Amino acid sequence: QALLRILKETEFKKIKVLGSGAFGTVYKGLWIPEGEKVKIPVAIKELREATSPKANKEILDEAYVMASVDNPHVCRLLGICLTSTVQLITQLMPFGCLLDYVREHKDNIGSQYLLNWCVQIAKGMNYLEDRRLVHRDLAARNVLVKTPQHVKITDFGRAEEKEYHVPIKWMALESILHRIYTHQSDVWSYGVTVWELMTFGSKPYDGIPASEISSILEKGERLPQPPICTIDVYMIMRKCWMIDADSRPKFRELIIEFSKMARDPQRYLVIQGDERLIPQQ
Ligand SMILES: Cc1c(C#Cc2ccc(CN3CCC(CO)CC3)cc2)cc(C(F)F)c2cn([C@@H](C(=O)Nc3nccs3)c3ncn4c3CCC43CC3)nc12
Repeated sequence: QALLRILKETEFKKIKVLGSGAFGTVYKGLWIPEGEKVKIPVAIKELREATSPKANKEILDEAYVMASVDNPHVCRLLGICLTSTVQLITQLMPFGCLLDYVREHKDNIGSQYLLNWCVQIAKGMNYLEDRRLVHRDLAARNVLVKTPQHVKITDFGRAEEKEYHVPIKWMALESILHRIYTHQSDVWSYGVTVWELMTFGSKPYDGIPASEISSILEKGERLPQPPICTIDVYMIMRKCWMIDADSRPKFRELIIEFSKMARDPQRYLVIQGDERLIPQQ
């Protein structure tokens, strides 16, 4: 009944690879916890490199923090297997990452789904703020889909591999200029994440080299208004990208704003075939 289970190899198996990133490879798998009978669908992340006993102490201390993450909109770390290449286990999010989901299902996504994802991501980020955990890499690739109506944040930043140069196009200006990361720099990245959703997974600052992003931000340039977005929604994104971090909304305020929009979603996002979950009025 430990918060973080220390796994043996015999208790789990990899079924199908899902993806590889800068830190490791994720597999869909099955876990029968030692002393139990039930089969639990899991995601298994195997690190890229083998680690020493010393390195593993630093992984473990972080793993206990990730096992303490207990919120409906953030994934919890369930277990660790201290094999030579370490393996990390969560519950499987069977629909994969939200970035791929919105790209693959773009013709069957309405305003209600999009605005409810924005609420849910803000709820999970407000939980991280209450825990004093700065994410440092919020992006649609780091949001997972449990069901089409239920998403969760994962994979905190530990500075899509070609998005890292650090994820410059998601970062607040003060993070680019001085490597300052706070809950308010996570609000900036939340705004970029919302832009990704509202553009069905498009690439931010497409055509701008990463090396020029701080210059264009300093000139006042920002990501453009997505075609589906009313100006009211775009204004919240723009508030997330103000240069003064303390002027940006807080996650608690973003939950209120997106929750109100989610009551009349077709008024805020205009999608062809989406004719005019939080209940709609
Ligand atoms: C990469 C990494 C590491 C690591 C490491 C490393 C160390 C040294 C070296 C050697 N390295 C050599 C080069 C240089 C020399 O100094 C640096 C050191 C190499 C790698 C450690 C931990 C730890 F917390 F468990 C990690 C946790 N995640 C992920 C994770 O487990 N996601 C998964 N998704 C599917 C299933 S689990 C994560 N993040 C947040 N969350 C999660 C899940 C739940 C939740 C939201 C709450 N990711 C981790």
